[PDB]
Parts: sequence; C-alpha cells; structure tokens
Amino acid sequence: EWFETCRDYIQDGHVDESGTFRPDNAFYLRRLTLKDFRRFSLLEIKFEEDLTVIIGNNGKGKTSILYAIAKTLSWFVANILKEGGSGQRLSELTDIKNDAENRYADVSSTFFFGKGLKSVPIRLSRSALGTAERRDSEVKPARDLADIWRVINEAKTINLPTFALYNVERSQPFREERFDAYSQALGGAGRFDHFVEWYIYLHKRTISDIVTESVQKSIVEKSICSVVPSISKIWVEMTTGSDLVKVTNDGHDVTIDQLSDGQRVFLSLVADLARRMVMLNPLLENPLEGRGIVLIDEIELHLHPKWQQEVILNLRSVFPNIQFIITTHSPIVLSTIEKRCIREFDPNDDGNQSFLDSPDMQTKGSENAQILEQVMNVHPTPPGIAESHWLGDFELLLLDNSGELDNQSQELYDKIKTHFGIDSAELKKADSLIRINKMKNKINKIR
Amino acid sequence: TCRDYIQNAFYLRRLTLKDFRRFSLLEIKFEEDLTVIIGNNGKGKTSILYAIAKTLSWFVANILKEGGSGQRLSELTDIKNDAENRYADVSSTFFFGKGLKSVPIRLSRSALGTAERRDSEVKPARDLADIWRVINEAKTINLPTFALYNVERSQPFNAGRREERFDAYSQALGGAGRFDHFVEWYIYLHKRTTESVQKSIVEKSICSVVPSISKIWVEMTTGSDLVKVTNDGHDVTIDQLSDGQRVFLSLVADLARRMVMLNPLLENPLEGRGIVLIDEIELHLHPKWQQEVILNLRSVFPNIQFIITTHSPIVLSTIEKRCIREFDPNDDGNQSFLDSPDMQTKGSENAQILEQVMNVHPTPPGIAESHWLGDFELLLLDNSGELDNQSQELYDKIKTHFGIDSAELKKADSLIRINKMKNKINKIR
Amino acid sequence: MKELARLESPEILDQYTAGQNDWMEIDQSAVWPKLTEMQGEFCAYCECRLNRRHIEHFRPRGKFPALTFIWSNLFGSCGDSKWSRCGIYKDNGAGAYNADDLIKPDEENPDDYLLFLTTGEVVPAIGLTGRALKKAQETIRVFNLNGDIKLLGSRRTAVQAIMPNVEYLYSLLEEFEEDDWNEMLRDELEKIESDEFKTALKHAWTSNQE
Ligand SMILES: Nc1ncnc2c1ncn2[C@@H]1O[C@H](COP(=O)(O)OP(=O)(O)OP(=O)(O)O)[C@@H](O)[C@H]1O
Repeated sequence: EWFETCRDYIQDGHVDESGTFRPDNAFYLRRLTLKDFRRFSLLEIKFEEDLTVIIGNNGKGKTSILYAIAKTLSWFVANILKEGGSGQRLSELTDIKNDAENRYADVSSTFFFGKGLKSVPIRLSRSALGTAERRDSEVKPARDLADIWRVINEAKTINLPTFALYNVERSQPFREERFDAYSQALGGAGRFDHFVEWYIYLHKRTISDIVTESVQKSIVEKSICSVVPSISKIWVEMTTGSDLVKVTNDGHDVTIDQLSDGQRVFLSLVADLARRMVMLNPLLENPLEGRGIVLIDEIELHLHPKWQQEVILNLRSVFPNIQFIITTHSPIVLSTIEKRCIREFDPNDDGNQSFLDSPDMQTKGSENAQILEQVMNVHPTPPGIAESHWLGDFELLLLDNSGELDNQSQELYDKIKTHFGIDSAELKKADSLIRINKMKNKINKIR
Repeated sequence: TCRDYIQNAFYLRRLTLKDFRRFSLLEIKFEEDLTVIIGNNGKGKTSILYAIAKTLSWFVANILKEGGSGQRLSELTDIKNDAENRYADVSSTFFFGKGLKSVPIRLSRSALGTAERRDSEVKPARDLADIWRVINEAKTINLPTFALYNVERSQPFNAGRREERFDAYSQALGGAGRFDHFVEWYIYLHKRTTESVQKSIVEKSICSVVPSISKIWVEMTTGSDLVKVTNDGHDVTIDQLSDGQRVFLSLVADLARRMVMLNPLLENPLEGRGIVLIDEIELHLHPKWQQEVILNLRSVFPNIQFIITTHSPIVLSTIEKRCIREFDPNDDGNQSFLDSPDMQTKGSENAQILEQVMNVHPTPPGIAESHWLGDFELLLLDNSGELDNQSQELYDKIKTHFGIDSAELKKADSLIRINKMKNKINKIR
Repeated sequence: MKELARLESPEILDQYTAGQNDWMEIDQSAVWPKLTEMQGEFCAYCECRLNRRHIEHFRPRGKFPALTFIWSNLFGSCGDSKWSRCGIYKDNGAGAYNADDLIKPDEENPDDYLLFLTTGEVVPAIGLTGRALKKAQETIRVFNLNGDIKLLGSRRTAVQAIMPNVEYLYSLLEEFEEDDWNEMLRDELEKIESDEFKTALKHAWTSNQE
C-alpha cells in the first residue's frame, strides 16, 4: 500500500511530447537564499525548471553560488549513499562574509519535488571560528528525501536524481556499481583523461561484440555526437598497436589530440554527464531524459567563439528534465539563451543586493555587440584605444567650420584613411559625415 | 663601454621550424613590442611558444651557469613523425641593440639511427648569454626576464631559494608561474621592511593591471601571516579570489617579482627587457577585462616583448593588425608564413573583427530568430520594396520577440521607410 | 523629451502642504488624470510610453521641500522606480551639483547648451564659454548622459539605424525644388517626436540652430 504509493510517486510515468518522457513529479531547486555567504550579505535567487545562467564580472559571486548549491546537494548525495551519511559542510574560515556582525553564514536553499511535496526547505549553516553559539543545519527534510529514495531503491530499482558540479578545475591536468555514478559527483568530475581511460575500458569490455556496457557506451557516444560539434567518435585499437580515440571533428577523421582543448574539456564534461545519467536511470527508454541538477562553471572555458556560438544549442534537447545552472563570461553563448533563463549582477555593487533579475532586453538571437553593450556594459569599441574616438572628433571638426572640410578635419580624415584602410567601414562613415555636413552647409547658405 | 652596450633593444626577430611537430617548414616574424597568434585553439601555438621557450632556456642556462646546457629537443616528440629529413630544426634569430643585430640559434634533433648527428648550433646565443653573465658578475646589470605562461597557470593556491637574486629564472619557463614563491617572497619583503621600493612596485603593478584588486598587504598575525587584498572593497585572502582574478594576479605578480629581482638598477623595475609568452591571455576573463588586458600589460611593462595567443575579438580590437599572425583553417596544407589580417583590428568593432578575422557571424545561425531580420530585408526587396503578408508577419514576429525598442525593430522600420521612399520617388520620377 | 503646457491644478495639492503631509499620503489617481492631459500617454522628459505610469518631481523632494506638492514640478519619467540615467542618477551617482548650474528643460532650450553627435555621444554646443559652457558639461555629468553605457548604446544604435535615411533625403536635394524638399524634411522631423531620443534624431537630420 504505502510502498506502492511511494514507488508510483517517484517512478513518474508520462510520455506525450513527441516521445520525450517527462517526470510528473519533478525534483529541482526552486529558490536559493544566501545570508552572510562570502560577499553576499543577503541575496535571493530564483531558478527555472530547465536552465538558468548567471553572468558577472569577476567579483560577482558566480562560482560561490554553484559551490553553495553543490554543498547542499552533497547532503542528498550522502544520504542516498548509506543511511545517516554526512554531507559536505560550509567552511568556517572562508565561506562566511568577512564583514558581518552575525559572524555566521546560512545557505537556505529549497527544492520542489512533485505536486504532493512542493517544498523541501533544507538549510546549511556554519558559524565563524571562535563563536560560542554554533548554527545548525536544517538538513532533516533533505535526509527524509534521500532516505525515501534510498529505501525505495533498495526495495525496488529506482531512477535516482543526477547531481553534478563541473567546476573550472575539470580542465586542469590530473567500476560496475550504480552508485559509482555518485563518486566525485560534486567535485573533480568531467576530466578528459579519466574519460578516455574509462571509455577505452568500455570499448574493450564490449570488443567481443557478443546496465549493459554496450548500451552505456552507445548512449554516451550519441550524447557526444548530439551535443558537441563533432559528429562521430570511436576507439581505434585494432589498428596502430595502441588505443587511440578518433572523432570526426569538422568532417575529418582525426585523433582527439587534434581537437581543440576547449572542445576536449566540453567533450569530457558531456561524456561524464551521460555516463552518470545512464548509470542512475536503469528503467528508462532514453536514460538521458532523467532528472537531476547539473552545475557548470564557465561552460565556455577554452572554447573558440565559433564553438561558444553553438555550445548550448543542444544541452536541453538531449537533457530535457535536468536543471542546468551555468555561469559564463561570454555574450556569444547568451545570443542562444532567452532572457527568461538569465540572471545578471549589477556592476558597482557593494554586495548588499536583494535579487538577481533577468535582462529586460531579449538576448536570444541578438547581435553579440548589442547583448554585450547592454547586458554586460561593454562598448563595441575600446575606450582606451584613441583611434576608436577618431570618428567622433571628426564630427566636432566639421561642426567647427559649419559642416565643411578644412585643414584639421582633412588631416584627421587622412589619419583615419591611413589607419583603418580604404575598405574600412569607419572610412565609409567618415565619407558619409563629410557629404552630409557639406550639403547641410549648402542648405544653410541658400536659405 | 656602457656595460658592453647593455644598460639598444633586446628581443626576438624570427623563428623557423622545420619538420618540428607538424611544422614541415614554418617561418614566423615577430614584432619588438607585441605579437599575437590566432587561428588555433592552442595546439600549434603551444608548439610555437614551446619552441620559443626551449630557445630561451639556453639563454637562461648560460646566464645562470657557465657552460650551462639549456633544454634540448626530444627525439620522441619534437620531430615530425612523417619527414624524409628525419631531423627537426628549431632556428631562431634575435636582435640585441645596434651591435649584434642578429644573434642566431638552432636547436636540432635527429632520430635514432641517422648518419650525421644533426646538432644544435647554440654557440652565438651561448656567447651572448656568457657576456651577460660575465658583465653582471663584474658589475650589476639588469638582465632579460624570460617567462612562459600556459593554461597550467590556472592552479589552486626557504629564504635561500626565494630571496637570492637569480631565483627569478627558477621555473621561469615551462608554464605556470611560481606564485607560491611570490607569496613567500612578498611575506619576506614585508618582514624586512631597497625591499621597500620593490614591495611598492609590485603593489602598484597588481593594483593597476588587475581591475578588481585595489590594495594588497599582509597581516602578521602571531602564528599565521596572511596575504590580503581588497577585492571589490572586500578585505579577503588570495584563497577567496575568483579563478580569473587570482590566476591573473598570479601571472602578473610572478612576472613582476621576476622583473624586480632581475632589474634591481632600474628606476621602474617593470620596464626591464624580456620575452614573455602567454597562451590564452583571455583565460577566465570577462569581456570588460578582455578590452583592457593588453593595454594594462603594455602600460606596466613599457619595454618588454609579449608573444601572446588569443581567440577573443575584444582582445584583438586593442592590437594593431601588424602584430597579428593568422593560422589558416586548412593548416593541414602546411604553410611557410603567417600573414597579418587584411582588415585593421585596433580601434575597430569587436563584431567586425569577429566576423572577418575569425569568420563568426554577429548572430548565431542555430537560432531561427537570428535570421529573421535579414530575411525581412530580402522579403521587402522581393515585393518591389513594399510590404505584403509575409513581410508584415515577419515584422510582427520581430516586434514581439525582440521588443518595441529592439535594435532589430528599429532597423526594420528604417528599411521599410527607405524602401517606401524608393518607391515614392520612383513614381515621382 | 517634449514641451508641455500645464493646465488646471488638482485640488488635492491645495489640500496637502509640506510638514502637514508627505507625498506618500496623496492619492496618485487624484493627480494622474491631469498629468495625462498635458503629456498625453507619453513620458515627460525621459520619453517612454506610459505603460508604466510614473510621477516624478524634477527637483528632489529632500533638498527642495514645499515645492514638492506644487503642480509645476509633477511630471513623468522613465518608469516606476519600485536606474543609472535620466532621473535617478542625480542623487546617487553624481557629486556636488549646485542646482541652478544644471539646465532645466522647462525654461531654457537644451539645444543652446548641448548637441548630439552621430556617434551617439553628447557634447557642449560649439562656441560656449564661461558659465554657459559650464551648464553644458554639468548636465552631462549629473544626469550621466554619457557615462551610462546603456544610454550611449541606445542613442548610438538609434541614430545609426536611420543614418542611411539622412543620406537619401539629403542627396535628393538638387533633384527637387526647395519648397518640396523642405516638406520632406518636415515629415522627417514630424515622426521623431513619437520616438525615443527625439533630440538625438533632431541633430542628426538637422542642426541645433547654433
Ligand atoms: N569570505 C569572503 N568575505 C568577503 N568577500 C568574499 C569572501 N569570499 C569571497 N568574497 C568575494 O567573492 C569573490 C569571488 O567570488 P567568485 O569566485 O564566485 O566570482 P566569479 O568570477 O563569478 O566566479 P568564477 O569566475 O570562478 O566562475 C571575491 O573576489 C571576493 O570579492
């Protein structure tokens, strides 16, 4: 009775969106409040069921947010790994805002899990070293959720949530159990050398051609093919005497060493996520349609702009039901994301904010310079490059002689010609200025 | 002599690479001020910087120790696997003042089992480095500050081997700087307080080059001495800074410390000579910092050569087109030269640089709406420059999606107005 | 920004005076109709459409008490405050502005003090010196007409969107008698009244009348 009710509550069954299974009872982080949490004196944030991108200028805490979300997901991970398991704690020396009279830090996240239990108000707190009073963590509901998950899984195989944190260090240079998918989930995941090792291993396991290892390899290969610019991926052993990885990077058939480093990092991240999600979703036609929360710090790290302009075209299409929390520096990726899925910081902020709001200006499908001019407050031209101001000064010169050419303006026009070139758009602008001002003077003269 | 005409530029001029790491034959000219290499993500550019670092390692080895044999090429990696020659040469020319305008070097390596021991010809570079070492030993003379900084500098964070001069060359090449050595050296300087001016120079350096940081000091708490900065007005430790902030602080502080020990006799030790290689100067940076990295670097180091790779249009928008070196997308057909971009980049639109120098459209083609505006143009010209049902629907879609003040909608309005005036004047004429 | 002709004052203002009452206590709807009469459904100085109705005092209430409740200073603005340009920046981001130095758009013509370049920037009018010149920069600094990167990117993107318009209009000058061409320029300056940054588009299609 009760067990069957719980199992039906977790094993949500609904497939009508062109065959794309969706969970009736979706787990996802609905809100997150930070109080005296390393800069943030008090900061609320909301999230979307599909995607949320946090942008800033290197001092606006973006990896702090992902770190906190990971340190609260660690408790779910721990309590799905053995009852009474301990999760990751806040640091008592760094993670509490230095400028605080309270001297303690709080991370009051809150998760929505299905229509029935619409709130899971967990909270992770720590006091500063030397404070007699010590703040507790309101982890009990997290324990309850992880415990129901673990118990129902033990009594019957259950698709568990997939939690991942792909931080910056996934690029720095550095087996058959399902819960191995939780290993290093909230840190140290998505390394490329780990990935090649694991997948040469998987290719060898199925080399005979007689969760199945073949299914896992095929699913992760399809993930690679579908959410990365490369179109094919194989392991070539049974040629060259060594085991090399080969892709179709840009229509070629090359080794993965020829791939760009950023492409390699993104490849490792995608493969790691696909492997984890096929490990944690055994009862599912497409394991990639599983739930979970994936954090990605600087999704565009080491990727050429041409790759940034395509990264996120396939994250959701291949991972529909997982909440992506990304942070990024690039506007080129923003030219593929709706304003609905974007939160931004305010430059010139002391840290005592109250909420991060979406961009009023639609960033999806917009020019990188416009969504870099308004969203991120970056001029299309460097203010430090005097040449960029030249055209402006040109105007002044014209207006200084009733919009007509003279010695100084002609000298500046010569400078523009010499610097920018003859096909330069700046030169076309300067010619337009000259013509307009000249015949404006002529109108002024004849009337 | 004026310290042998040393205290005259001191920089690299040319680099030839023959059958070396996929470079069948590639000659590169380099600018005395700043060269920037683009086109690759850092595969061939890493090879170029690695070859330059191998070449500089001989200068370091001979300035440090007499007869020092700097790094040699490798018979296993630094030789093109498919080369009838069966040896790899890394030749490079230097320019050091009016006298000795061409100091050559070759690092050669032949496979095992070849009749002639294809051998590096490092005699003249060794001779110049020995001149440096000898004249320095006789009298103190500021010396070059070679360094290398690859993507490995993104790494988490002994008085004898941190305070003594010539420690500036320790692990100076090879990649990630020794920021831990800088931390210890700075704490030692603070304990001592000539050291005062060095401390001040480093402080001003990383305060000016790094936008977020505004101050740096150390608290001498009994039992634990901490290095602190004022990041966005917050008094924090280095462990608290973001990845990009601390990575760039480590780069600049390592470089500044090396220059301060190497250039004790300058009034501004940051204006000493050197050849600093920097892979991906844009690492972990945001557009606003990209738009000022090179300006700040060139401001704090007036007289120094930078060979830096990059893949960001905002970075190129601050560098003269002469300084740029384009790899072709079809590099498989090995090319003997790296031509500068036809278009001027300095002072130009980041969008134009991205579109032409890098072949990246201003709006992504994966998004359907991204094409909408352009389509509208064509449609307007199809119906004799007048609206019909399709163009009206497209205009409504643009207005709904991008907004009412949308630049796209304003440009659509301008297009329709211009076409209507076209038709009106055609009727009138 | 456009000229306004104020009309019959609401009686509620005569019922509230400084010290006796604060602005919050007033019924906004008791004054909204009159506002709609003088500026229609368009914002007074900073020139949105009034989908987000906003009532502002040109002079700050803090420094300038008493005249807060008077009909003369009640206008519209960019929107409901509940940013870095137009109205707000004067008290937060600006420094020690000295009141009368700044140009008030309801007695003095802004064109006599500042003009709009085709680069989207705004500079003091040519030929200004002394205190007349001082008013020009100080209106830029206090209102942060340039320093706000959002403003520079919108003014510039607006003029650049119609710069080809100015090309084709002016290039046809010789082909048509003056009386006909001036009519074309008249319609051209007619529509910029109902568009954002009218003055920016006014100085790109004609001059400031220096
Ligand atoms: N304990 C603290 N007390 C006060 N301020 C802190 C503290 N910890 C961090 N800060 C602030 O947080 C900032 C760094 O936060 P964070 O690393 O998340 O920025 P980010 O650039 O968005 O992240 P990333 O680039 O790694 O993705 C520090 O520069 C510092 O100003």
